[PDB]
Amino acid sequence: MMQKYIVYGRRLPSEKFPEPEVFRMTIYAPNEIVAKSRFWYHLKSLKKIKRTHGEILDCQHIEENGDFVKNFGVLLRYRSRVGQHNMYREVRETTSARAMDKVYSEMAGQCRARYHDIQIINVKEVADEDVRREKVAMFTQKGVRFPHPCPYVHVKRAARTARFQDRAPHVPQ
RNA sequence: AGUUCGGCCAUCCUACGGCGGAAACUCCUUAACUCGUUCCGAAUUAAGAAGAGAAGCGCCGUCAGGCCCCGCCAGUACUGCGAUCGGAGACGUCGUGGGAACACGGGGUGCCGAACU
Repeated sequence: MMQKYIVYGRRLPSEKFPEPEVFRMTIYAPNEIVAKSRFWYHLKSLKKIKRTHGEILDCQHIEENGDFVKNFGVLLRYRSRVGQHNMYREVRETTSARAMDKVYSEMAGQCRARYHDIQIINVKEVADEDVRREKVAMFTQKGVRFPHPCPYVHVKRAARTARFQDRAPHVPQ
């Protein structure tokens, strides 16, 4: 469950730099405290400005719409147990904040990489004609059909309350 | 502009070329006296005033060596505190604080104080 934030920051004005340059970044985080932490994390590494020498001008939460389905491409770098690697991933979602949740869960389940081990380089929306991965592509077509992937779950779920039954229920398909 | 006496002790040092002296400082001339050199008036002591910018000295120059300031190196190397974070270990990572060095690039190259001329 992520949100998306726009954060503004600047180094405190000095005598030889009365009006320092301002920097803007886009952050996905579960709350604004984490958002500011990550902002300072990147500003220290890229611009040599620490939290102690700078100030945050504004952390504004932005809510998307979320009606149709879009294809998102995510470029990231993560550190494993043997160094660092780049990675491109494709996700299908209604919002960019919801796509980040899917990406993070997939990275946790498949690569064993946690939130603070990952750096999101860029997030963009991709057209149906320039999809790179086969799953998203096969779901972008028209008139796509398939049977229910796990109909046993409905029958299993109802047996938890009705412990003893007079016949074995069938699985409709 | 110069000399005597100083403060801080290279932005003031070292090498090599060049410019200058009216006054000043200096180099210079002599060995009766004074004092002097393991031997030597070289040094030093005493007594002078024919010469001189050739040195010392003051100033200028050098894609100069050195010395000094700023940047970059680099939020890198290293590190204080917290973590049932990863790993068989060796070691690494995250959060929260501090933060270099060499190298390289650009520029610079004595002021201050008291007395006399």
